[PDB]
Amino acid sequence: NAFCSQFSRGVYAIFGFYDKKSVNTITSFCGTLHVSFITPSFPTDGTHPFVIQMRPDLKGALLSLIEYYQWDKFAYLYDSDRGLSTLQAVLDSAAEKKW
Amino acid sequence: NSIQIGGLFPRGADQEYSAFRVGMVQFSTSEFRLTPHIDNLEVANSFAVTNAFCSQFSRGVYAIFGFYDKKSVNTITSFCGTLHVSFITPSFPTDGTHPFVIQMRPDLKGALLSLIEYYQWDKFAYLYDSDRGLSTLQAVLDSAAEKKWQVTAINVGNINNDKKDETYRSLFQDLELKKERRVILDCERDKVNDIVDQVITIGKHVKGYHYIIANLGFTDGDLLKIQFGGAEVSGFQIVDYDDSLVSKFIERWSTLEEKEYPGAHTATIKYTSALTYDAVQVMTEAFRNLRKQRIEISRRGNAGDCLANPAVPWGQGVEIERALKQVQVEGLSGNIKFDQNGKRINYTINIMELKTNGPRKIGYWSEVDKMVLTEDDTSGLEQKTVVVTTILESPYVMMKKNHEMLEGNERYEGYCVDLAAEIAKHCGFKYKLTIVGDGKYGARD
Amino acid sequence: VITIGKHVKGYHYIIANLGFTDGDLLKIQFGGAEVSGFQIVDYDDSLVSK
Ligand SMILES: *[C@@H]1O[C@H](CO)[C@@H](O)[C@H](O)[C@H]1NC(C)=O
Repeated sequence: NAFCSQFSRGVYAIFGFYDKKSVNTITSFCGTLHVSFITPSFPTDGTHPFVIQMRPDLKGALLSLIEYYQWDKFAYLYDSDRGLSTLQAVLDSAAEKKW
Repeated sequence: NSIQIGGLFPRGADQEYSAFRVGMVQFSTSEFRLTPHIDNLEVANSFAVTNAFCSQFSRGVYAIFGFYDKKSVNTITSFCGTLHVSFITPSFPTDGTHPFVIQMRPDLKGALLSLIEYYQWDKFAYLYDSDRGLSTLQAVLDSAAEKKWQVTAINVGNINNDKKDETYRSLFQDLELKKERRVILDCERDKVNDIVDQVITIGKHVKGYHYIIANLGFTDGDLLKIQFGGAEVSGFQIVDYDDSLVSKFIERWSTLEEKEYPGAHTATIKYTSALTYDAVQVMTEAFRNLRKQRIEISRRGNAGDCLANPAVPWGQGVEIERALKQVQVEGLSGNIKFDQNGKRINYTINIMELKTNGPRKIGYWSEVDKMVLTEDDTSGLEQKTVVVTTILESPYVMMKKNHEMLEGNERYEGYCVDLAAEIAKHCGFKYKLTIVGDGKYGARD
Repeated sequence: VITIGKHVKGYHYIIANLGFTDGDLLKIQFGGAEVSGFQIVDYDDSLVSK
């Protein structure tokens, strides 16, 4: 509702936050209707046009710090709210590097 | 009476569209009829699903039949929960308690876990795809901590089409370095057929390997090529062809016309199309029951657009969802009974195995009676227990001091007892020691 | 050979004809079994390559 009401107003760009539930709604609407979306939320997995992510990635920083401390056995506690893309990185790297 | 409903079908759902039309003709009654109003869309696009829902809300529908995906499950359950329109689907079950949504697919996570403790696995691999949600992966990872497993989970879904053969072969070589003999496949029918073909080419269907295909359709895929290889394959199925109600349907299904009904002239049906056929029965049974208790659901007032501020419910929709959940019939899947949330309860899943003759049946799974084997196997008569006779003389055969506590071969000790153990090892048999009854070595009267 | 699983490591095959690469050879290539053979036509030769 709030996307289409501001689209009727004739706005140039939209600044907002999204969750894991509404990430698919934003990237589909802005891709079709060709409006830019600037967000400080978590980056989307894959590539989507017309979306500007302001938050840097973190998957490279974890795999460096774990390797620096030289860990082989640990426990990973996660919350599902930002997606499961971080868990999929540390499960695929675990099989390659024997964790 | 004519009841007007809606339909949302994906691009290329040819067999499910055919089983929808066959279910219309057979479950038609002279008392009332159903109007389909079928639309076609891209299921992954949330924009296209939003236009399709608000269009059929403008015409005015009593219920909506459709499919969804992971990328659009949240669009469906939010619209149906707010605007009070019921939704019947054969897709994957949602996580939580969403109102106004009827799931026609049985759950799988309880059956998959119980099969693993039956084969008694401690270490295995798990290949998954991200399309149906990660609910099955989160089930086995949480259960691995409390019951002491070692699970290797690899994402196989995002492989590009052009570079398939390099990526699958690099994958199994990494599993070979870990000496992973046990693999679980959680993929759809097209993705399983691609992995199975890459298994054979590099030579991984030989004796010593085991595979579990974690979907409700076991025999829907190609199965002849791994049949003669030598590796055991287990799986699950909800459709029983030996049942008379299913076998009557297959006889009508094979004799249909290809040019009118595409995909009809086959010997088998998919589990997706079977639940599409059953859903027409559930929708017809509800409005037949709803007219029988004299409840009027006529809505002469116009709906308007879906984007109404404030959004208003219509109280006849509360009556309809209670009628849909209170439906108990018999179908191709089996007994169809619903709980309060709308998920199927009181169902059976058939555990199957692949043999050189073909797929067989070794039991079933139910939520009250966890795993029940089917006693159709007689074995053990091939092995012989050789009867060894002896006499009690020291130090050849002697009774141990705790002979009351022990039983059988453990009771005796001596020279001949150790000699009997050595000969059975070199010859390769099993034995049972018996004292001679007469107590004499041997003579002839 | 492939269907019953006899192209794995530990097996050897000799194809006794003058045409080795004329038949289909990609399917036993990645398996693991050694295959030997004979050929009289040399594609590296300039007269053949012309
Ligand atoms: C399911 O319930 C019905 C009665 O409501 C019963 O006849 C049937 O046997 C039940 N299913 C199983 C597998 O016991």
